[PDB]
Amino acid sequence: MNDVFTRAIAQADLKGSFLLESDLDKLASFAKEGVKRLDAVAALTNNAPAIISDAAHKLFAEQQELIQPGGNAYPHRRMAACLRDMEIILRYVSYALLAGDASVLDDRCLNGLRETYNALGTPTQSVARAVQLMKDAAMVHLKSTANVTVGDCSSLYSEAATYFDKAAASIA
Amino acid sequence: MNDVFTRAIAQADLKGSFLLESDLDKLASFAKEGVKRLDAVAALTNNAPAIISDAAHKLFAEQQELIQPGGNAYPHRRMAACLRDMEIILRYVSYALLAGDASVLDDRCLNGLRETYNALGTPTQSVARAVQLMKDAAMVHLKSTANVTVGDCSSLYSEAATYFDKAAASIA
Amino acid sequence: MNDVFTRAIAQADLKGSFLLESDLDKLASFAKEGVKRLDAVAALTNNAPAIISDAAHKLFAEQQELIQPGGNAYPHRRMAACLRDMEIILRYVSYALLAGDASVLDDRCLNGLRETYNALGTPTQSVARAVQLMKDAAMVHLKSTANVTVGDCSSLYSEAATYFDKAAASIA
Amino acid sequence: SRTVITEVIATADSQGRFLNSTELQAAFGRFERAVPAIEAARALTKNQDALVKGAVQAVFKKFPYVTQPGEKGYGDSNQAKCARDIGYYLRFITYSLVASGTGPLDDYVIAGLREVNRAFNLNPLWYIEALNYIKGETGKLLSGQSKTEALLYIDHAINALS
Amino acid sequence: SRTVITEVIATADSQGRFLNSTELQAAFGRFERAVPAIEAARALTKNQDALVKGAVQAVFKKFPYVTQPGEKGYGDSNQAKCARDIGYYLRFITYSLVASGTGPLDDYVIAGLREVNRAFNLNPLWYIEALNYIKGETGKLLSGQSKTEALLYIDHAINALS
Amino acid sequence: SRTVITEVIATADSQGRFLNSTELQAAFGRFERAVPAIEAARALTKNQDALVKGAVQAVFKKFPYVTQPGEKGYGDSNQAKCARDIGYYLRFITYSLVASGTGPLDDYVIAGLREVNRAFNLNPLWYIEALNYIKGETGKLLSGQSKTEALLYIDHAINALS
Amino acid sequence: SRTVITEVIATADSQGRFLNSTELQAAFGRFERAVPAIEAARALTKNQDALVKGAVQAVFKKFPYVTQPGEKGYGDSNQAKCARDIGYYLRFITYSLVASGTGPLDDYVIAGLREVNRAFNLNPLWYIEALNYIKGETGKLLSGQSKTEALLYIDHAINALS
Amino acid sequence: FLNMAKDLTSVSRAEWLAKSYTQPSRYQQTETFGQERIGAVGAIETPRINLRAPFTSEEFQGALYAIYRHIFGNTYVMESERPTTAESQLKDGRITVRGFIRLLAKSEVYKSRFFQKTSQNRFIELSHKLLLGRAPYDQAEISYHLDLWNTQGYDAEIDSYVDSEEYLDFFGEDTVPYFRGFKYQTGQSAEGFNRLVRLYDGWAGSDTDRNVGGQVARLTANLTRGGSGLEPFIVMANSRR
Amino acid sequence: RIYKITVSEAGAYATNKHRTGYRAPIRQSNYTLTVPYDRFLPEMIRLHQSGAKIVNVTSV
Ligand SMILES: CCC1=C(C)/C(=C/C2=NC(=C\c3[nH]c(/C=C4\NC(=O)[C@H](C)[C@H]4CC)c(C)c3CCC(=O)O)/C(CCC(=O)O)=C2C)NC1=O
Ligand SMILES: CCC1=C(C)/C(=C/C2=NC(=C\c3[nH]c(/C=C4\NC(=O)[C@H](C)[C@H]4CC)c(C)c3CCC(=O)O)/C(CCC(=O)O)=C2C)NC1=O
Ligand SMILES: CCC1=C(C)/C(=C/C2=NC(=C\c3[nH]c(/C=C4\NC(=O)[C@H](C)[C@H]4CC)c(C)c3CCC(=O)O)/C(CCC(=O)O)=C2C)NC1=O
Ligand SMILES: CCC1=C(C)/C(=C/C2=NC(=C\c3[nH]c(/C=C4\NC(=O)[C@H](C)[C@H]4CC)c(C)c3CCC(=O)O)/C(CCC(=O)O)=C2C)NC1=O
Ligand SMILES: CCC1=C(C)/C(=C/C2=NC(=C\c3[nH]c(/C=C4\NC(=O)[C@H](C)[C@H]4CC)c(C)c3CCC(=O)O)/C(CCC(=O)O)=C2C)NC1=O
Ligand SMILES: CCC1=C(C)/C(=C/C2=NC(=C\c3[nH]c(/C=C4\NC(=O)[C@H](C)[C@H]4CC)c(C)c3CCC(=O)O)/C(CCC(=O)O)=C2C)NC1=O
Ligand SMILES: CCC1=C(C)/C(=C/C2=NC(=C\c3[nH]c(/C=C4\NC(=O)[C@H](C)[C@H]4CC)c(C)c3CCC(=O)O)/C(CCC(=O)O)=C2C)NC1=O
Ligand SMILES: CCC1=C(C)/C(=C/C2=NC(=C\c3[nH]c(/C=C4\NC(=O)[C@H](C)[C@H]4CC)c(C)c3CCC(=O)O)/C(CCC(=O)O)=C2C)NC1=O
Ligand SMILES: CCC1=C(C)/C(=C/C2=NC(=C\c3[nH]c(/C=C4\NC(=O)[C@H](C)[C@H]4CC)c(C)c3CCC(=O)O)/C(CCC(=O)O)=C2C)NC1=O
Ligand SMILES: CCC1=C(C)/C(=C/C2=NC(=C\c3[nH]c(/C=C4\NC(=O)[C@H](C)[C@H]4CC)c(C)c3CCC(=O)O)/C(CCC(=O)O)=C2C)NC1=O
Ligand SMILES: CCC1=C(C)/C(=C/C2=NC(=C\c3[nH]c(/C=C4\NC(=O)[C@H](C)[C@H]4CC)c(C)c3CCC(=O)O)/C(CCC(=O)O)=C2C)NC1=O
Repeated sequence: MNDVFTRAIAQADLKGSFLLESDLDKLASFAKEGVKRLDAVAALTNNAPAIISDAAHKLFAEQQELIQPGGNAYPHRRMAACLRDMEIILRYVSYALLAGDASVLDDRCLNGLRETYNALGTPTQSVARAVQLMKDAAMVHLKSTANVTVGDCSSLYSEAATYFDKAAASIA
Repeated sequence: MNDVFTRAIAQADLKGSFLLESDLDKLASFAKEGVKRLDAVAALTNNAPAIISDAAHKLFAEQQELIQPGGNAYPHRRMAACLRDMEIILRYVSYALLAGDASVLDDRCLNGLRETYNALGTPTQSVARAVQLMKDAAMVHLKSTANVTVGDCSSLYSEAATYFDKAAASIA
Repeated sequence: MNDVFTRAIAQADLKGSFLLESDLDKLASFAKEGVKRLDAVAALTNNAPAIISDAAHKLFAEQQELIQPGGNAYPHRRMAACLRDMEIILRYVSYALLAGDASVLDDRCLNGLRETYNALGTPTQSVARAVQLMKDAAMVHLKSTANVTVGDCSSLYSEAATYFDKAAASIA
Repeated sequence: SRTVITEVIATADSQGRFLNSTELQAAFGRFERAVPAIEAARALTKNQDALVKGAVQAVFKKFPYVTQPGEKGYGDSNQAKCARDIGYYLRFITYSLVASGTGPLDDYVIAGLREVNRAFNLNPLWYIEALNYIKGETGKLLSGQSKTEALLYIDHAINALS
Repeated sequence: SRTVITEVIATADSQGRFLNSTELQAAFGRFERAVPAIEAARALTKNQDALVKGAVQAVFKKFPYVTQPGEKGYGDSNQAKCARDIGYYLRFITYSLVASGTGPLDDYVIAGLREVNRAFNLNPLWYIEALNYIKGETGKLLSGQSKTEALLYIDHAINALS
Repeated sequence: SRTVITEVIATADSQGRFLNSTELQAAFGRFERAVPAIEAARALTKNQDALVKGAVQAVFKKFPYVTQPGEKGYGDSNQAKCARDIGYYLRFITYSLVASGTGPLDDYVIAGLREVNRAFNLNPLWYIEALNYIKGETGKLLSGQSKTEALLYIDHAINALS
Repeated sequence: SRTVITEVIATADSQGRFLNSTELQAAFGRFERAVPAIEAARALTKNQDALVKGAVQAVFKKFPYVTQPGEKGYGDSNQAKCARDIGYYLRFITYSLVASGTGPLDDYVIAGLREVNRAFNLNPLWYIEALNYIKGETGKLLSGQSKTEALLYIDHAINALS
Repeated sequence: FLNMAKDLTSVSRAEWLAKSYTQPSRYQQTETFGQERIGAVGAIETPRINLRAPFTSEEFQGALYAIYRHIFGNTYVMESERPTTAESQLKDGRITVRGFIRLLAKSEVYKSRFFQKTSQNRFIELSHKLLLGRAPYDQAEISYHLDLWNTQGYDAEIDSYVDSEEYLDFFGEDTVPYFRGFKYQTGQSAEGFNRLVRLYDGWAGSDTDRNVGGQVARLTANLTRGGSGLEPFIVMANSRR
Repeated sequence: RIYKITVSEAGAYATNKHRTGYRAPIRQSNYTLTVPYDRFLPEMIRLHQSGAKIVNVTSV
């Protein structure tokens, strides 16, 4: 897997080049702003049950057909697998947020996920909707200003949104 | 894996409903006739070497090309594989007779058997012929009046015939 | 696995016949030339590092594009895998030369090599070129007379050339 | 699902051998136990609505606080879901009665039960109280072997919850 | 098939190495003793008819009871396929002689021998008798290394039949 | 590449668990150490040409014999490859400095090093001499911690070569 | 227990390699963050009595029915056990703060938590409420990074409960 | 031409070659290129879990997670299906990781997912993949394992994998099995790589029996044939056209 | 029945592992393996093939 630093290094190696001064400046900025990234990752981690519960409640409120007999979260086993899926995707989004790179979503979380769902028969539109709902419920805990020094974290919010949307778009 | 009971239950679960009184009557009749069904399964199991031996003798009397050099049962390893296969198919026919369902026969034996035989060069017409000859030998043994209580077991005969025919159709 | 003896036996069994006297004559001739064949195989074995090093030098001089940053033999582990593959193919050519038959080289080494290389993204033309360069380097040590009684081995050279050409045309 | 017949056939299959006398005897016992079990299933099917309503009211009686505002029993949707869940348990109990095995309950309810009750914050004790009420009522709906069959499946579900 | 060349190549392959000194000298020995083995093969091919007929009659002498009606050897077809089976055995012994390995015997006769004989109810003692008669004849037909080479494979087949 | 963040994520993922305080503190240590490491990499980049030329000449000084005709260090191509190799080593050391882990050295130089050197008859002692050189001058090019990270990475490469 | 140093050394041992920069940086982050953690430990230990009593009162406020007879919290013995359990949680949170890892919490609280709670019919929401109260009162008398550490460990415990 | 002549002669040969050597390649291939193509970067780079006799709770739970993720083919195992007695025996030291794997593959979880709703071809390729970390190398393995199960049963057939010299040489009583066949193994048949790629479905793929069609084989024709059957025509094409 | 085997290595296993190379991380020689009767025959001969030495076999 890659983080932002190893991704810059890999892109520099294809050129046979040392890392440039602008690249070093970008990586110094990334690291210097890393404490906010750590706070955001802790925000995703500590509120993960709340995020998943909120997203699941909304998902099965919008789409009752998922929990009807014949629906794809109907018995306890299918619902349990659904909740495992949401928790896994959120965990991987937190990994990606820590890394500053989406390589861990491409290599691990989404490596064969669309094919898994297609073969199982899972409606990937509902999965993407679940990921969108998790994004909506996670932005709140990211933007929560309590217990943290105030500052500008718009970039972190955008990056987390890109990770969630990458997951959703790779599903569907 | 399924039997008649699990199949009916799965259909009812898809409908989301309780088992109807007509379904309960069907399953009550099934369980009532289960003693005859056990007699038929024991007829298959106790006489299996005779069934396979008779089918093999008739098959290789009909198709001498199968036991000649260049035939698909020529050396001992190929003849042993042929006889082994015949026993395996008869054994899954007996399982399907006991269950009252062909789900185990489909899932285990006939799953990818046609493609296996095609890739091996095994003549699938001759495999189907072997299965027909086992059906005949078995039908002789299941209709035996000795050591049982005389009664009407035509439903069992037809069901066993359907299992054999489904095996031979799946293979060829 | 098939050598000349097992291949002749397989044909004879397909016909259903004992080996003919002409077949026995061909097999006796093979056994007679077996000592020269063993000398050729020992020449391929004992000189393997020289052959691989020579072919690698000429390959990487010819197309430096492979060892440049971004090339497929660029980093140490991919260059090591390159040398390892050349070792493997030369090993299999020696096996095929001892057996007198290309069945081992085709079955164990060549059936899936090309789509392996395609999946990995390896340039198959360069692999075939490396095999050709091993051919050219190996013929030199194959004709070396030191410590060996002089004699004619043109059939052996032609056979080894056909094995290397089989490898190159299967890979390319 | 795991029934008497299915475990018999899977045992013979994993052993690569025909069904012998022992497995035929197991199957025979199943086919005999079917008559009380199907009678119990039919009785529980007739009285499913009354049983569900009684179980829901028993749940509310034993846990009076849940119906209070701010807790899981408040609102018409939540109590409708209560009735739905009790119906599910009763339906899969009758499925296991018909099938002569815990297979319907293990596959459709028990597999995943803990993760799901934990995620949605459902108390297993609510369902245990509802199933105990249904146990008591089927004690009065059935008798003899039907009663013991139904009770065995009901408290299999109960031990699954606890 | 498993012969000396095949064994050495497969051993070298399983270890991912070139053919070392020992394997090459073993192949050298195989090539040297091909001449006695090919001599034995040609001899036993020349006298296949007498050998097969004699083996059939030896089996009938040592098992006089197989010929009367209702027995396995009764009938012209059973006679003919007695001759056919012994012909197969002799053919594969010559194949093993040519290949200088028991691989042809292993693959075309021994692999699957017990199951097939059991299925068709063929006494391995019959073929032990026939191969013993052929063993008695090859002592007359062959000399020196050729005799021992054929005796090894006939003994291998007799051992497998046991 | 094995870096602090990457091993954090990989160890958490292998146990299927979120990132906890332990791993976040490791990440904090990495993000704090970035400043010395990045400006050490800056210093090493700015002086790449002098370092590489000095390293090549140091190799020629400690191994005079390679310079003579008929062996490895002779010829324009061989010395250009010496310079290219030493530049490779310096490049991946700066990479490791920036990435805060031995990942780039591990995956680009150290994986497959012995096999490649053996195949091409390359002495690890040459590269050890060059890296000891680079170590000596990185001592005076860098001060404080930056010297420390640079020397951990250079000594990691040296240890990989020995 | 799972600390930063222990995870470092375990990962290094699993590859069978020495401790290098990618591990020393993680240990450095631990040593940097040690001071807020120990300060938070002092703050949580000094106020432990008031914290525990207030947490018990918060539990009884949020779940009033527990105090009614026939419920888990009725009786002085049950309430003493409540105080003891909240003290256990607070003590292990202090341990986890000191060790800079979730190791104390995982080994002494999390491992076996669900089974133990289910067997004794302990509602995890009680302990979640108590830990939420402790989090709120940790919002006072802790400042800056020490408060961050305490809140992270408390949130780890809460996430394990639910 | 004037610029070419200034680049050729005006400057010394040494730096000319030096910079020509370090020019980027037309193949723009990172070190992970090739592993990313086959989708096996994670399955290659994940840690090797080794569980000794004494161990801590974190090491034990992580090893359990890794074991259930590999041995059950990335399929969900619910809390009710998890073996508590086997975990206890492994916790005490009564059985090794190998013995735990043997117990798991004999369990109704493994059987119901990979044996009962399958053909034996699928079960054999799937047990090779899960217990050896590699795909079948030829049709002889298929024949051997089908015969072994048919004559001795499921447990003997599992013991064939777990008591194999291959298993002990690579995993050996203490390490969780991992995917070996993404790297060249000695004795491999040049198709076992392609067959493991065709068996592997990425990091988020599983070997579930809950797919729409069912649990069906993958490598039957490739194994029995021994290849694609296009190689002779490839050899023709590498000639004239 | 189940029997416990005490296994030790004193050079044969060491020679084999030096020839083949260290393929999984190194472990101590002495260890006890519990084996059922059904697998008692292979495991022991397996321990003989690996060059290992056994000192005690207990029936429990
Ligand atoms: C086929 C097997 C199966 C079962 C058994 C099952 C139970 C079940 N009931 C649910 C809803 C619920 N169930 C209850 C429980 C009842 N409601 C209250 O009136 C009573 C106190 C209480 C009596 C037991 C509640 C409160 C909810 C709402 C969940 C929420 O909004 O968080 C949910 C959450 C998904 C949804 O929104 O529908 C599940 C999974 N689901 C299944 O697929
Ligand atoms: C890379 C990490 C990773 C991921 C992401 C992953 C996803 C994943 N989800 C699965 C099943 C499932 N996934 C779902 C979830 C769907 N149900 C719908 O209602 C929802 C919209 C949606 C979830 C939000 C369900 C219901 C199943 C069970 C399918 C079944 O039982 O038939 C499976 C098959 C395993 C099994 O069925 O037992 C995988 C592999 N696995 C992994 O190792
Ligand atoms: C144990 C794990 C760990 C964590 C969690 C951690 C977080 C952390 N947060 C900090 C302050 C901060 N924290 C934040 C982030 C917050 N600001 C806004 O409210 C956002 C809503 C939110 C982020 C999304 C910001 C902006 C600062 C100011 C410090 C700076 O920007 O340099 C600091 C530096 C103290 C300072 O100079 O003020 C750290 C180290 N450190 C650790 O070792
Ligand atoms: C040890 C395992 C086991 C077996 C084998 C078993 C079979 C069994 N067969 C029975 C009778 C019977 N069996 C048969 C079946 C036969 N009659 C027809 O002619 C067919 C030739 C043939 C079936 C293909 C019939 C028709 C009855 C009479 C019972 C009835 O009609 O209801 C009975 C009832 C007692 C009796 O009337 O003799 C049993 C228990 N039960 C067991 O627990
Ligand atoms: C240690 C393993 C081993 C080897 C390798 C071996 C081969 C071998 N080849 C020999 C002769 C020979 N070797 C060759 C082969 C040569 N012809 C050309 O000069 C080439 C340089 C070269 C092969 C390309 C020829 C032509 C003969 C003479 C013909 C013959 O003796 O059959 C001899 C001498 C025997 C004699 O002629 O009386 C041996 C021992 N024997 C062994 O036990
Ligand atoms: C290539 C290796 C090979 C062997 C060795 C072989 C033996 C063989 N002999 C057979 C027939 C037979 N073979 C015999 C044996 C002989 N008949 C009697 O005259 C003698 C006492 C006795 C010889 C000593 C008999 C009695 C049968 C008929 C069995 C039947 O009715 O199916 C059959 C059954 C198929 C058939 O021909 O109808 C086999 C498999 N088949 C092979 O493919
Ligand atoms: C990215 C990591 C990487 C490294 C480190 C690397 C080293 C490397 N250097 C090579 C050549 C070489 N390298 C040298 C270096 C020598 N020149 C002398 O002046 C010195 C004494 C000495 C250096 C200190 C020489 C002489 C060769 C040519 C070897 C030959 O072809 O005979 C080769 C063989 C391929 C080629 O011919 O270009 C490799 C793989 N390659 C890599 O992909
Ligand atoms: C458990 C369900 C299942 C079955 C039954 C099954 C059948 C099966 N039969 C096979 C071979 C075989 N099968 C046969 C049978 C044929 N010989 C004659 O032609 C007859 C017409 C016909 C039988 C009546 C033969 C001869 C082989 C040898 C393959 C070869 O030709 O090399 C093989 C390949 C492995 C081997 O060679 O042993 C399979 C997998 N596979 C399964 O997963
Ligand atoms: C037993 C028969 C057999 C063979 C021969 C075989 C080859 C083989 N070569 C591989 C990789 C490779 N092979 C090469 C070699 C090629 N690329 C270079 O540029 C050259 C042009 C050329 C060599 C002259 C390279 C560079 C790789 C690494 C590609 C990568 O990892 O992305 C791999 C992938 C596993 C690994 O990297 O260790 C296999 C399986 N496999 C087999 O089972
Ligand atoms: C937990 C870490 C660990 C250690 C330390 C360890 C020690 C260890 N040392 C061994 C052999 C050995 N160890 C030594 C080293 C000693 N003899 C020399 O004279 C020196 C005085 C001294 C080293 C300073 C030697 C020479 C052998 C070979 C003994 C033999 O083959 O007979 C072996 C057996 C290797 C095998 O059977 O393949 C082990 C297991 N094992 C472990 O798992
Ligand atoms: C690893 C090398 C090796 C050893 C050490 C060995 C001895 C040996 N003999 C055994 C059983 C046995 N061994 C015998 C031997 C017979 N008893 C008397 O009747 C005869 C005098 C005597 C014949 C010489 C018997 C009867 C058993 C069965 C004991 C039982 O099951 O109670 C077993 C247990 C078989 C199992 O549980 O799977 C072993 C290991 N065999 C080997 O391959």
